[PDB]
Amino acid sequence: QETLEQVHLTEDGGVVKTILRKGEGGEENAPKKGNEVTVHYVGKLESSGKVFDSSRERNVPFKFHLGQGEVIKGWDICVASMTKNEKCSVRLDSKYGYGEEGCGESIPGNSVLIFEIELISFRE
Amino acid sequence: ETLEQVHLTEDGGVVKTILRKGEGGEENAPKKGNEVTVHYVGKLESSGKVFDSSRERNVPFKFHLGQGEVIKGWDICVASMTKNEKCSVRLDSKYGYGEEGCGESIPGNSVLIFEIELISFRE
Amino acid sequence: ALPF
Repeated sequence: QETLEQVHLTEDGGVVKTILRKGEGGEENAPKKGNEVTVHYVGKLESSGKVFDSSRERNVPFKFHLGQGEVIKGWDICVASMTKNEKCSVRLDSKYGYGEEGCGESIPGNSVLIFEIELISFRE
Repeated sequence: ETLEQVHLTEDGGVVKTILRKGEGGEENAPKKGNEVTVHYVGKLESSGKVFDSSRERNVPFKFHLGQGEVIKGWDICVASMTKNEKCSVRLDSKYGYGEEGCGESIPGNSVLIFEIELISFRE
Repeated sequence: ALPF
């Protein structure tokens, strides 16, 4: 009968993070703006449940700089809220993803995206 | 940057916005029956008017968690808190004083907002 | 693309 804590990271309910695995609890374990974060992720549409993107399929971690528009909005908001080794499932509304256009065949316009994101490490 | 609010019920009648995060240990988590010490400010959502505050009184409020000593919304809210967490909880009518309300200060069907800081607790 |  266990149910998981989902936290709204925006006021419009367009970024809702369900934590599947809690990270580490220290301040040292919290990533700052401009830090290079290393993540693994799986991206699937909410409706179809179809994987459009996975760093796990690739077997290569994804690296970016937090809080700098290197990734879709929802990622910058979601990763900013994570700590080292936190695993999560973030639900992203259209405007926190690829918007009215979507992206390629795999992401239609106005798609709700669900990403499972594990914060492996970070650094300056 | 925006704040993380969490729905503690399935009807959206208890939404907690954590203004200050507490302590992250299990030793810092209060259990049912524990005497909790808190500071709070209670204002109506619509009018924004303070009807009750332990801060005005300058004295913390003590009660036992999970035993109906306080309105439903509190027992649910404080149960989800940890030491030195501050928060702003939005409570629907049925999680406070309901269709009657309570005196002049709280009308029938009031949405209440509380700022609850969990100071300490004990077993 | 722009961005991921």
